Amino acid sequence: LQWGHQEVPAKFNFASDVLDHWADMEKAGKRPPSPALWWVNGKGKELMWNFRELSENSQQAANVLSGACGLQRGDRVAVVLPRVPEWWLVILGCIRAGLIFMPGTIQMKSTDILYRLQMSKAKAIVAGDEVIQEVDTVASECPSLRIKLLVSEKSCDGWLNFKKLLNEASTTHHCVETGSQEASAIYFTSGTSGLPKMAEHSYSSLGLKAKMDAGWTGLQASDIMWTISDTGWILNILCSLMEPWALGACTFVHLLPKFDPLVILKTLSSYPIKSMMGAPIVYRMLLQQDLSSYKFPHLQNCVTVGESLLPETLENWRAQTGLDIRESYGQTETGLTCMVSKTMKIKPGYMGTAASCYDVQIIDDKGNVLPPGTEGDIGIRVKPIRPIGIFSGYVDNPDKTAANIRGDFWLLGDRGIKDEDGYFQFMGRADDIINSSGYRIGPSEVENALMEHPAVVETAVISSPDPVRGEVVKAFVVLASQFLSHDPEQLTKELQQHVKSVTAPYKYPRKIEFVLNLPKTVTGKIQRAKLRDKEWK
Amino acid sequence: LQWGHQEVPAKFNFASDVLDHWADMEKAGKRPPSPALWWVNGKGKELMWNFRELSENSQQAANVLSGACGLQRGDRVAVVLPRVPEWWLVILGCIRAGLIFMPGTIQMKSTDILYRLQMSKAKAIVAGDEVIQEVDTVASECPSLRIKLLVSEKSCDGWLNFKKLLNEASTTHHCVETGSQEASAIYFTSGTSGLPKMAEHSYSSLGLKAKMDAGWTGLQASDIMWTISDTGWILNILCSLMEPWALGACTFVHLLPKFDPLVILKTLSSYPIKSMMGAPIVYRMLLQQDLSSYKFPHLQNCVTVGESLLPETLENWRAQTGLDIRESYGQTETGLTCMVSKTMKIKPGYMGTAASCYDVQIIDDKGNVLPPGTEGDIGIRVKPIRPIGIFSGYVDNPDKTAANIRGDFWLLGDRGIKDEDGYFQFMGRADDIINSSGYRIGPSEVENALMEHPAVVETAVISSPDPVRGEVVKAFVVLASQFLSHDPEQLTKELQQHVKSVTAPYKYPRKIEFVLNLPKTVTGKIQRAKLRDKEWK
Amino acid sequence: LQWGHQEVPAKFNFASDVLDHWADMEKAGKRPPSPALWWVNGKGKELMWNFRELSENSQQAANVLSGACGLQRGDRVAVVLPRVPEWWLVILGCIRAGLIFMPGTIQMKSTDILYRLQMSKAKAIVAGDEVIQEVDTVASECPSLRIKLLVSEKSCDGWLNFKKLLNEASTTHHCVETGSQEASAIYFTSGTSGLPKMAEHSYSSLGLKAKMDAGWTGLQASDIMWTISDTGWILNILCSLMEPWALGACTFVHLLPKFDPLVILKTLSSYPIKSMMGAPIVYRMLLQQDLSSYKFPHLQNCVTVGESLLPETLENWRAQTGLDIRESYGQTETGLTCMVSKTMKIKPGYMGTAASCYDVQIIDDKGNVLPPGTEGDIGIRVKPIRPIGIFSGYVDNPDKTAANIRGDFWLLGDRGIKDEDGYFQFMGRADDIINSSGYRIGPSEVENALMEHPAVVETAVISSPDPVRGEVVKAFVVLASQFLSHDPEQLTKELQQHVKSVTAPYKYPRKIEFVLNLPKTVTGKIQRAKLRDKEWK
Ligand SMILES: [Cl-]
Ligand SMILES: [Cl-]
Ligand SMILES: [Cl-]
Ligand SMILES: [Cl-]
Ligand SMILES: [Cl-]
Ligand SMILES: [Cl-]
Ligand SMILES: [Cl-]
Ligand SMILES: [Cl-]
Ligand SMILES: [Cl-]
Ligand SMILES: [Cl-]
Ligand SMILES: [Cl-]
Ligand SMILES: [Cl-]
Ligand SMILES: [Mg+2]
Ligand SMILES: [Mg+2]
Ligand SMILES: [Mg+2]
Repeated sequence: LQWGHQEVPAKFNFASDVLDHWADMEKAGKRPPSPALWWVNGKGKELMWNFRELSENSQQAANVLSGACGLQRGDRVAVVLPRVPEWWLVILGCIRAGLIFMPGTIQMKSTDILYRLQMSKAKAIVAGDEVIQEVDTVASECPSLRIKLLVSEKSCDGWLNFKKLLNEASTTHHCVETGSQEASAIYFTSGTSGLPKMAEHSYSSLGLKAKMDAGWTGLQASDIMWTISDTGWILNILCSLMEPWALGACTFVHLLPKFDPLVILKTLSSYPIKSMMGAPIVYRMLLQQDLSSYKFPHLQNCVTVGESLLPETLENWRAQTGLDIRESYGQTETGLTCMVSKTMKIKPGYMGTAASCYDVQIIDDKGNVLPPGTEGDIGIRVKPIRPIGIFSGYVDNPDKTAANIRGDFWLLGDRGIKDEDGYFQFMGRADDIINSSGYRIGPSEVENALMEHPAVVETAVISSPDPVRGEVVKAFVVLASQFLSHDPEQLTKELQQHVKSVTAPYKYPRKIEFVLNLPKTVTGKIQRAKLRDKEWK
Repeated sequence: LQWGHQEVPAKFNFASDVLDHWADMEKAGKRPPSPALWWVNGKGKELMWNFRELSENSQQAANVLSGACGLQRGDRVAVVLPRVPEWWLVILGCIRAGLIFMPGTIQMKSTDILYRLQMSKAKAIVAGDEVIQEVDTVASECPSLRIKLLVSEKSCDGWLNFKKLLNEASTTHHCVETGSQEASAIYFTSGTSGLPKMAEHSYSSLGLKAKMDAGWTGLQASDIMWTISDTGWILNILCSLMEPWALGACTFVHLLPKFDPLVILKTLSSYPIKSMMGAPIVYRMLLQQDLSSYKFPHLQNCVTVGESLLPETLENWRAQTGLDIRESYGQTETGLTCMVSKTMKIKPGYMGTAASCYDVQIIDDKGNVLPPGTEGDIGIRVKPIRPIGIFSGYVDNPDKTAANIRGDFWLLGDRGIKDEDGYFQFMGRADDIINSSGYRIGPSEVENALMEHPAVVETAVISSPDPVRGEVVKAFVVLASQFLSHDPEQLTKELQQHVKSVTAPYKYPRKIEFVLNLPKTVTGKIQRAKLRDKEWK
Repeated sequence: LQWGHQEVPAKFNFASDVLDHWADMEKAGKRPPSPALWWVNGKGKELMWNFRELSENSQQAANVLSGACGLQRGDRVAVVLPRVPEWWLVILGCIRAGLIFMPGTIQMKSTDILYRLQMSKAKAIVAGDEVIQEVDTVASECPSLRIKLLVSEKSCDGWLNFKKLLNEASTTHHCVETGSQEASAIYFTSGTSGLPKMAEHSYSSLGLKAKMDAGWTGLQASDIMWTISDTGWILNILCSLMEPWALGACTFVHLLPKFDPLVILKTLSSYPIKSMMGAPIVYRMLLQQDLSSYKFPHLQNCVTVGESLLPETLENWRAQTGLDIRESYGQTETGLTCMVSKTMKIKPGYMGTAASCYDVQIIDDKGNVLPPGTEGDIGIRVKPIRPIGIFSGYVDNPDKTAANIRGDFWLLGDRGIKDEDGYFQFMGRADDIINSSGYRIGPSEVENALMEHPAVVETAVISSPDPVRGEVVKAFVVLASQFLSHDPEQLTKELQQHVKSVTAPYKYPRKIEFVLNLPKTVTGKIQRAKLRDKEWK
């Protein structure tokens, strides 16, 4: 592999190279104790760590994982937690202990969990009260799974008490001398067909890339950033963790147990958050609140990712707050790929210019660069030199990795147009992936869930336009002859509840259309593009 | 004149006959919007026109020239611009408006400009920031000069703002019904003695000739060609403009502000350029770069003109890239005269066979055809029928035109040998013209510059062999007795700087030899041939 | 793996980094054309390459391999050639083309070859007339084997003509940008039990290690070295190739078709060889010749490896020639491990001090360092940092690699004592490996060969002391009851011929003892140590 070769130091570790620099600055008296992590639950509990405390407590976390739990360098650890401090501590702990962290959403059902534990052959899971039961439904079928660590006020037979072990642990752990290319994280990522793939990131593709992008958000050393994210998304590691800590800035975490926009607004108004990051829906939701009542003159930087930002949202936000929203763009495999930086003119409807050292282009069917103003596929040049930030590949599936390289370019799977200044406009997914709010949904995940129901003999799942949410999961369902006599509204509701019971509810089909047939290729494949084309005007 | 008579239609215009065919194909839906002009500055700005846009924008250009500027059919327009899109637009505009365009290099000094404006009696000049000051030094002495159009981000008192007028102009202009033999361009061309002559080309000698040669380069309709040229050279009109547009292909333009070979290499590697054209120096420079690092597997056709291609350059290029270089040959008066086409065997050291409908021969002192393997003068048969592509003659100087006809043959002024297959080998200039890289230098231009200095009482300028550049300008200088005590290296440097200050720097004498005398004919002419003979071994 | 981590540049390639430096020095005029390879056949043919010619001709070799043969980066190439220039060219060619070369001896029989081709899944073999027939006996059973390249004056159906393709090939090849840790060579190496393992070396463990040791032999830039070696031994790559070429010195190769000591002596006397390297047997053989008749006052450096140098050989050599022999020590996995350098006092019976950056120690059963004067196992410290020069591991067998690490130390498998100055004395093999002259013999290889014969129902192969050769292969053979009536001298001769017919003849048992039984552990293993102990007094 020319792919494995990069322009990187032999060794890199975000914890020892970045976080412990700040800890050492404090200890040496060269910087005052500076807030690193500020967590609130919105019910009167708050916690704050400075960089020395964060380093000490994450060293304890690494001692729990490597010492009490006996996990060894290279072991894979599923992490499925709400927005609690232990998420940040445990990730840092894995980084310190040379363990591969694998974040997932607390929305996951038992089948989602079993798929991931079996595929990854995880040695450990760190979970909270939200998924303990779902984990225990399937853990017996996971022969590799040896450690269950629970983050909770409760104890549970079979699970180790993370919070108790952390307090018992030493605040000294010797950071593993991890290699730049060594596996650090696995993120499961949905595909255009089939079930989620394991996208492997290295110590450098996450942490060195973040160190190089540090400040892209407008954030500075003495500021506070609030990234609003599910802890399972790669957004959480890149923006909630690595962006602020590369700068020695504070990251702000609200438990946000119900995603309540009035709570978000009161939080912005009551805490001195200078920068925020959330998906476009966050800003859309906030705009439906009374912004006149909860001012936030301390807020300066508003960034977004995950779905295209409507010029209308941008307009309304500027009108109600006086602030810009600066769009960014990326995927799990590539991290931050394009963005509008704090010094760039904003062009409504465009998501900015190439990030970092990426050579991002619009390319043709042959993999050749197209001129400005021509629609094609968005790619990043990865040959002959793979830039810092691109993932290591799909785990156990180098053919899938190679499949997505066209000529010298990694394909994002998005259509786009580049203007005369190099700014990109998103022109839609080039494949069958569905983007519902932040979430990336593979149609086979949803089709499979539906097919389990006895009513469904065939189904195609596509994206569908929505006025409030933008894009939703829609299912075309062919019924067993027996269910033709059933009330469609009743059966739709039943099918939706079924999908929500069996897989993470964010994937459920908000729209179901019953049909007698679905269009087929001569190989018998459903023509989703054809259905999507009709569906979107 | 039997000379004026040709086998041509009564009317021809490249813009209406060729360019607007492609524009109309797009508009009619018979061809998809196809790239015509793709310009980059190498700092992140790119612009592309399709054939409809190119036609619209050049119609605007013609409206600026004929409408806002009041220029009338037959008016002569000096064009002195860098490699910016407005060069292509303005030339097309002149073609549309039946205006005689007269390109020159941005390397020109005020004296060069005044000579050309006064000789031509130009009504207009189109210039950029590179020469505005030089133009303004002398414009008051040019009574015919009425319009100064500046292509710039700046405005300047006395100059019309081309870019602003173009945007204000209509995209509809009715193309002048120009005659086949009507003057379209004047190119100033250096002579063996004296100062540059005005070589007049017609609508047909440029555009119909190009239409007939279309594809000689190997270029096809859906390809991109990069011709690397000074915009003042006739090479730019024939290969950067007319060759690709006769085919409906895209022409690629890089500003290339510094002629940086690493920039050329990165450009070849990063853009899907299928054909390239440059003088041999371009390929020589590229060969000194790391071609292993910047591959260009999309490149298929490499053509050259302007200086003889060393078999060594040909060899090295094939070794490092796997590609041939196909040589071509021509002069300002004749356009493309010989070449190696894409289907011809390459014979190293030969420049191919007669182009187009040219009867190219080696001829004797009487104007008779010589057998293969005999050195003589290269000529094109122009009587009794002057072939399409030969210029109309030297403006105001029909005696100079006639002087260069020997029997039935136009003399190229080069020596050559023709082989058994009709392939020509260049055997050197037959006169005192100096060829330094692409540039054709008349010795009187350089001698005159030198004589202006008080040290120089006599001088002869000849070509001299050079290992790196091939051929250079050398001056023999007889000193005023007063300067005999001066340090020669100091005075050489001073004389070189003087020549560079007074005339386009490409002509400067890279070598100066101080001598006490120069050999004279009985008419008192310096014997340059004698000096050149000694100089070249 | 902390093992994979090293203090090395990301990229290394001996050909581009070392050899092409010397080639470029010549081309740039900064060094005169300097001999690189001087080959003689001892019948009046000689050939010499300078560094430019060596680079050109090896670039041709790389073009044969990658171009004509279509071999791709990472493909494995068996090389089985006599001492001809094409060995050096082909190895360099593989290095340039990022191909894994796998040298073996021309003494190999068809079964030896099939084992290696099947184990390695080689895509190609480069062979000469010595093994073509043996290769063709088994090549059909090697589904991965696609290319057979023959180095010969003859052509053979099925084999490509290497010498013809090389001459047809371009002298320009763009060196692959190989990684420091990327596989460069596989050497098959015998084990204490079972059949030979694949020892993988990297671009850096061979070439960067050699660059760092360059000159250990006493060799300088303007000298000639003669390494006397089978081309299959790692000695050939480290000392015949990399040591002289790291220095810009000449390597001298004599075909030496019969290993004739009078030929070696006449060669030393007739050519200005300043340094020589051979196994102790070379010097022993030379000492039986008339050194008074063939003086070599130009010879300055005599080095040895492969078997312990008797103080008697050292003494006799000094007495007859006035020269020292400087001992070195290493194995396939470790390269040059200890040696007596040109500035070190020679202590008869000791093999010098740790090479390069190796921390070489005598260690106990726990892996702890022992004091001077205590016998233990020779080890190299490989944790936490594996030094440059240690191989990458056994291919497909990381458990075998790990098996030989005791604590933080790679085990050489030799016993030794270290003196107060750090000099090591060899105290014998710690396992069942047999060292006969240069050759390392695994007993299972020989036992297996013998067991194929119907007379042999059981056998143990051990080392045995020999006055002339030092150590020989001895077989204990238990006979089938049917062969008890056979003449032992006849049957011994027959068994020896059998072993020589089926496997490389260097392994054959020079001594056979017929016995009625062999001592067994409670697991039923033959106690070879017990037999060897009795055998050696
Ligand atoms: Cl909105
Ligand atoms: Cl406001
Ligand atoms: Cl997701
Ligand atoms: Cl590139
Ligand atoms: Cl050259
Ligand atoms: Cl090539
Ligand atoms: Cl005729
Ligand atoms: Cl010119
Ligand atoms: Cl001896
Ligand atoms: Cl002696
Ligand atoms: Cl140590
Ligand atoms: Cl061996
Ligand atoms: Mg069903
Ligand atoms: Mg003068
Ligand atoms: Mg037997």
